[PDB]
Amino acid sequence: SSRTPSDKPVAHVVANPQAEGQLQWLNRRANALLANGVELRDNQLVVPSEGLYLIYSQVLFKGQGCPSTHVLLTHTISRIAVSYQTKVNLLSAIKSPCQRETPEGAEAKPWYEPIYLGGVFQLEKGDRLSAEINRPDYLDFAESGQVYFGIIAL
Amino acid sequence: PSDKPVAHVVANPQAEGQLQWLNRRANALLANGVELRDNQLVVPSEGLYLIYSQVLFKGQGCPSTHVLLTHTISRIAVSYQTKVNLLSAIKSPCQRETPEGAEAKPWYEPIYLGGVFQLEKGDRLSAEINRPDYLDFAESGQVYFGIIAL
Amino acid sequence: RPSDKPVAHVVANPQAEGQLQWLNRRANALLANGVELRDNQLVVPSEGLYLIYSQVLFKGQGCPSTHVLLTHTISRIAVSYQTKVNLLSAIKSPCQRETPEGAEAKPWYEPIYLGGVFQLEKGDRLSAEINRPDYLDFAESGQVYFGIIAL
Amino acid sequence: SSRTPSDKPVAHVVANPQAEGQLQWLNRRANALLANGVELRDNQLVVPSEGLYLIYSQVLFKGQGCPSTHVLLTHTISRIAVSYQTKVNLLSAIKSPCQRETPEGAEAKPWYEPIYLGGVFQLEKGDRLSAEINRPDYLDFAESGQVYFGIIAL
Amino acid sequence: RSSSRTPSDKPVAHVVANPQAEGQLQWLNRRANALLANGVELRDNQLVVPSEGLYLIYSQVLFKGQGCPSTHVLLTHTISRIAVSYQTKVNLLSAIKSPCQRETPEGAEAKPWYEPIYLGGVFQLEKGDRLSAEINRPDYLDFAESGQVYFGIIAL
Amino acid sequence: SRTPSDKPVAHVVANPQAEGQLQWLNRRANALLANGVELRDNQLVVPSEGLYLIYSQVLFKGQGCPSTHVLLTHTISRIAVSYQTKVNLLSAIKSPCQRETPEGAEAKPWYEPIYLGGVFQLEKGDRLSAEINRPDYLDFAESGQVYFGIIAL
Amino acid sequence: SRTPSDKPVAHVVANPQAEGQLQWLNRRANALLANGVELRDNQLVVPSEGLYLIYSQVLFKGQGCPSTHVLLTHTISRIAVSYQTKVNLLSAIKSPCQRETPEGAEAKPWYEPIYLGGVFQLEKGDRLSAEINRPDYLDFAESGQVYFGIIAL
Amino acid sequence: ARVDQTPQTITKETGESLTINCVLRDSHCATSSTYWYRKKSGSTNEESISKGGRYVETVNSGSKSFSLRINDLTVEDSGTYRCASECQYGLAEYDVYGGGTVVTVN
Amino acid sequence: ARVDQTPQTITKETGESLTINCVLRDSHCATSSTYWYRKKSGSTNEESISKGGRYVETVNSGSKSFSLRINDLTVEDSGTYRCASECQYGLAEYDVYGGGTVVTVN
Amino acid sequence: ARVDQTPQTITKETGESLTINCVLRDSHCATSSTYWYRKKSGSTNEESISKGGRYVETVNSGSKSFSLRINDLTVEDSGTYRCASECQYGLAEYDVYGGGTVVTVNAAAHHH
Amino acid sequence: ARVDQTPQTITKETGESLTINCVLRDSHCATSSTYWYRKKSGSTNEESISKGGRYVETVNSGSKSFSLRINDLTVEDSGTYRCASECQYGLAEYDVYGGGTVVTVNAA
Amino acid sequence: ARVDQTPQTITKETGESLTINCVLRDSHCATSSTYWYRKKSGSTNEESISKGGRYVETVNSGSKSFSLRINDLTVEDSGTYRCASECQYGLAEYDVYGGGTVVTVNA
Amino acid sequence: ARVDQTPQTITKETGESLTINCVLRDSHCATSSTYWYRKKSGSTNEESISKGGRYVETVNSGSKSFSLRINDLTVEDSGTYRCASECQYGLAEYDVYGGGTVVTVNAA
Ligand SMILES: [Cl-]
Repeated sequence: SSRTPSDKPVAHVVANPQAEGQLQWLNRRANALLANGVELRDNQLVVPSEGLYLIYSQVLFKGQGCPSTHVLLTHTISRIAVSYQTKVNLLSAIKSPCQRETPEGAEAKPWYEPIYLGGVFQLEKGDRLSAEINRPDYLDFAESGQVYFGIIAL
Repeated sequence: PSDKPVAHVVANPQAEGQLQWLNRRANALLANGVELRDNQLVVPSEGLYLIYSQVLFKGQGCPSTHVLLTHTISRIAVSYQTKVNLLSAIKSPCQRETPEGAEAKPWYEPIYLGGVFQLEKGDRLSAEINRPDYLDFAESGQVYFGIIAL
Repeated sequence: RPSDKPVAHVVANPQAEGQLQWLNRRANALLANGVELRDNQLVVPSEGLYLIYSQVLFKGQGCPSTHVLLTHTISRIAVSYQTKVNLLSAIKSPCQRETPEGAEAKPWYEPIYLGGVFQLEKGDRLSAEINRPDYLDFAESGQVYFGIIAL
Repeated sequence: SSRTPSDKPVAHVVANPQAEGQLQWLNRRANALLANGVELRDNQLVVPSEGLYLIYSQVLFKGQGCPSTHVLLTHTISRIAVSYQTKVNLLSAIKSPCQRETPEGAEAKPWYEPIYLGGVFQLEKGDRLSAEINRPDYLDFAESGQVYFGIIAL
Repeated sequence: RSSSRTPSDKPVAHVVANPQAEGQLQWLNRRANALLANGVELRDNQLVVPSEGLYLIYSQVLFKGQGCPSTHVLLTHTISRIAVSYQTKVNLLSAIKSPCQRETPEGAEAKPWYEPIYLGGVFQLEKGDRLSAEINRPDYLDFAESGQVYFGIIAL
Repeated sequence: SRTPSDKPVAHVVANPQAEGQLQWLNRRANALLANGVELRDNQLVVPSEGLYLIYSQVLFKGQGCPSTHVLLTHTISRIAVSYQTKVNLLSAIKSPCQRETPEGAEAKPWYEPIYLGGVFQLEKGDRLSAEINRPDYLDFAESGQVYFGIIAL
Repeated sequence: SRTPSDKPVAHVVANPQAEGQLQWLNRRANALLANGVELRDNQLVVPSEGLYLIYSQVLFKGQGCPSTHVLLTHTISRIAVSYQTKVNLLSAIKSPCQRETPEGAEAKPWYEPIYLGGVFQLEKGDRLSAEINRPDYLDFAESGQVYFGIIAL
Repeated sequence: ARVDQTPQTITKETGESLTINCVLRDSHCATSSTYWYRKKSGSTNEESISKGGRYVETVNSGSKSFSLRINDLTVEDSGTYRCASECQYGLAEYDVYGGGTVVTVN
Repeated sequence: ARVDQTPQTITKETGESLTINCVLRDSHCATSSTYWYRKKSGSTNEESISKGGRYVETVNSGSKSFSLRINDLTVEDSGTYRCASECQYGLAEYDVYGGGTVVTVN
Repeated sequence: ARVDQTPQTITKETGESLTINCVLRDSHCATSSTYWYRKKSGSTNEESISKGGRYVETVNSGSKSFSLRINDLTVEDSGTYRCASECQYGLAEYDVYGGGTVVTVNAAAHHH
Repeated sequence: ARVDQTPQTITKETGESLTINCVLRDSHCATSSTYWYRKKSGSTNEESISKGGRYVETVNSGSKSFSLRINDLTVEDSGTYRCASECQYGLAEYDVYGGGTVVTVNAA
Repeated sequence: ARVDQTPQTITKETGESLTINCVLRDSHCATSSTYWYRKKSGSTNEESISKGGRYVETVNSGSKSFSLRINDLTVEDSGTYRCASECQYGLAEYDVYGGGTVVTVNA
Repeated sequence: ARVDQTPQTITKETGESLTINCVLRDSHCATSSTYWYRKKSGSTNEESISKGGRYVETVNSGSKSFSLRINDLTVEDSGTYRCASECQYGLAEYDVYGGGTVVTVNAA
């Protein structure tokens, strides 16, 4: 059964916990939404109507000890548009979790570093938004809403 | 005349080791039906809301082992009356190197969470952290928490 | 995943046939937060209240007619008093009759356990010892051990 | 009214006196404890949190005569860990219950032999400890604190 | 923790009214001495027969009122069947009872009355038939105490 | 017809167009009489010795309560091959009108149902009968208000 | 004799010579108690676990109508080995004396019967007991008017 | 938790019957769209148990509870059984699961 | 009468710690599915306590008894607390409850 | 079991909006080739609902689930709605369906 | 001890009233959680006596004493009666019992 | 057994090549900081095998296993060959061992 | 849409075989007069595929559905493929089309 209608293109997808080493976006979980025309194609959100949208995403990175000094974690929301068919970054962040260190004599030092991105944009019909990370081997989608990604038509 | 339920609460600075939310402060909001009950925001109407909160952690040194700073926004609903996390984040502030008999090095680590969710009438939101002894409510707008029905 | 405080639980070496030697790098054994393992001696790293305990299991395949005396003592040498003194000790006679003889079969096992709380100082060397290390049974696991814990 | 606030997982369980010839552990009796997270599943204690514990247990054996000489008395504390899923003995002791003279005639000789075990160990989340004996037909839980078993978070 | 310790079959059901229902007759199975197993499903306060065969159908209801607001009150209790073969509600067992004998407590104050009605019989039912135990006056139900109102079937 | 058979069973219903009579019928919707149980002279004839469940309901209705002081009885009787005397297996009595001819209010229809049920050991050739003392107050109008049946348990 | 038959069964009837009390009897004509059901302290003891059919009827009869509104009860209880507390499985209450407490005479017998039946899961050693609150209104005269029994379905 | 599977560990003998019960705690899931899945010990296939014959399903919409009795148990029925339901309120659509292991000894 | 919650009324001060004990009297209910519920004075919601952190649960299946210790007590912890359990024998499935109220003064 | 249409019986009020969700259980069927058909109560003809305007379709290929939210409900929108999808593996090509009924009740227009 | 049943042997007549008194000696047990159990002579089941009707219970929290008066005695009320209490201090929670026998003869 | 040597008692005349596998069962032991030992004709003591050389070591942290391929097989000695690893969790520090017999004849 | 071309987006490798299926939804179009067209990306010529060799066609007149399996794929066979059919009922004559794109990637 259903209740009050509600509208606007909406999306809040959560990572698949059962995906091992990859970022699969899901909507068929408790506090996730995907309605009113928003399509999730090849792990990509397709805008159903032209207007102003709010884009957000969080990624949580965890590693058990620091192997490399030159470890860089990235997270970007990209857009390939119908008018300009090249994927361009709308929101981006870079984070270095390890300042040298490289534990020689130690007992593993688990690090946690989250990254959050958000912005308002004008999108056109058929544009594909994509949230991507460079190292999907450090994703920590364990307990809950630690990794997510969504748009909402404002 | 602005409708839509809204809330933007900020921590009490003169609160001893605790995260107490205040609404009768300069740049804070709690109107159009959202009530702040037992340190929790009560959603007044069913619809789509934007939920966000930020917490700033400060410490005067890295003690023993690792501290985990967590920041989570929970929802206990009338339909499923158990507190479940909507947004969560964890951060380890200390990259090992505990002060080896030298002097301290104050660290700052903030954590931000935000997202859109469907809430029903009577749902209770709460923004919470595990170590209220590392809260830095010294300045204004360093720790806050709010919703708006979009 | 933190730590605690000075602690130790060392167990005899099974591959030291006919000798008592305490080991720390073995399954379910501890020696951390400052306790040192010297020449079968534990060195207390801090002044305070400690719990000292040890168990020994004696096993023989025959009963001699010498009234065997099995002893087990935990000793302490302090910086303040440079002499070996017993803190905990016990004696036990395992064989009562006049040897198996007629029915030559005496697989006997007899354990002894010791425990107590003491105030120990920096540099004190504690030692758990037995008088007849030829009947020691380190055949199975955690049957002979010795340890301290800072209360 | 429980006027005394106190913590650290602790347990001191005693054998069931009304349990024929079996070792069933009880906590809802006089001076026995089971609190702050320690669970008793199947005569097994479940460690509620990772840390350093002190483990102890005593068993008192009584029989009404030695008919055969084929009796070996054991008392063992075993541990099944999440890291190594095999039951290993933490503390063990063996005792010869009948020295000799195997009562030939006019037996009528109740014999008593106690065994005590204690030591300090590191336990992890979910570790299951069990105190076990070889012949639960020699259990003497008739008096008071003659058989017991417990852990304490130091 | 424990385990089950008996095997048994034949569709069975003995559902009892919800005490926390106030003025309605909602059937429950998740209560002490009640059964609903071996295929019988309860949809809209209706039992759906899972297999064709001969069943024993029974139900009891307890009516209680603390006064008669009229001398013309009628209490009824019926078990009905809508079948896949003939999709019309037909009564299988029915009973009527008149609770107030020329009173409508006029010359005196209110007075608590109790009146039960019981139904039982054997019938041949087919798969997918929807049986319903129904009453016309659900405000006089006394499901306070124990097994005072119930409804069940069992495959013989 | 699609499914198997079971065991001696009977569920007979009163005839609605039989005024002042408790005529039992079996060729009527949601009524059964099969696997050897026979309905002869308003009596069920047991086809095999064994344990049976005997049940019957009667609905009494009247359109006024005089002070006649009427006693309504409902009994299931048994005439067995071993003991050829009618003995009651299940019985109940009920007084429907405890008044003194209500003067002011007219009509005021009273309804009283009665149910009987129990398990008994019956032999071959036993004839069970459901009977009422006053078939002049019987309400055999609507469905399943009067019935009588056995089932081999 | 004749057919073997099994299935634990019992149909016990009231003692007619039982003043102000409900004593259950088993050795009287068309009454049964065999195949493991034993009768202890006016209680039936279930001999084996399974699904049973439980029933009981009691007939209350009185000559007067005192104490404004008197409440007559009849309940079947179960004390199980798993949970050693007497709990009601089937229960019913009935008010026999309508508001109007007779004023003027002293003779007018009322009749009220009460019947209970249901299916329940009983285990080894369960003790069922059928009881009423007023053993001074019992009609243990006549035929099968008061009884109590179980049968394993 | 959303959906509560009660008999989490059952151990039966060949030729008997295990009953697994699930209760809904989320009032948006329907007692109409229930699903059952078993994954036999040692295999990487979660199979969908079908309702008919040996697999009996009992549903009560009032208590938002369903059960799954499995009869004629063999030794090939050793695995982990989960229940499922389809939930829907407004713009939200999701499904819910439980957990519980079965081992049959011969 | 199926579960006996022993501390029926407690009055503690802010900061202390209350323990609530429940004992199973029916041998068909399992200590593997124990549940806890609080209803805060002034709210119309029975909330379910999550087993973890401030809420520690100790169970002994031998005695069919479980407990719930709550530490760091506030005045927001004043309400009626109940325990629960899942029972299953033959064809029967049911649940059990108790009762007991808490008030904390500041 | 090969497409699972979830809201089987729906009853909405005139002027509202119902969503029907279908989940693919055959991992060879494509969420790109989805089809919708409604059959109005009492008439015999399956008409194909077109994707646009009042009929909004939400698809997620990751979980292989698609839905059909219908707005502006009238009383002429009472019928049996089914979803469909086109499957293709090796040398095999097939299609799949579901089932679910809608009844819309009128508003009654209050007269003063 | 911790609980003392006062009348260990009672012998009453059909139609009478027996009182069984229990006094708590352990100051951790609560007179609020009182329990009564009957085991009829010859039976191996301890049943739980339900406080109500024929069973009247009198309790005093100050002296830690409770009693159990039974009215309308029959011959089916003859058995071993025990009282019980739920004790709980800081981290400890336990229960306590007593013992005391009743035999009822008929009036004939 | 905390460490599982699969290839054990064998008699391989001088000249052969086959890996001896050890599998870690304790999740606290590391695939790194590992050392290998072979006996001395099974008469006296065990030798401490050095790094590389005539000995082959295969390590993979994903499978928590290390191996020893017997290359350049001459007649060094017989006996029981053991593998070992350094394990350490929190306040605990311990090690694990193995065992497996090889017998070498000549032409 | 009268006639439904099913595989809308395809990506296969050099040396493979793609099957393109079309189902008729207009009951007036015939599976006897079916047509196939390929249009290479970057070309403005819609070419007519001939039925034979690399182009195998499967037809079912009962289901009014036809397919086109294409074998020995090269990298020059990347383009938009359409299917067609000619319909006729009364005084009516028309044709129908679909839509679906192919991309093939090379190798070394
Ligand atoms: Cl547009």
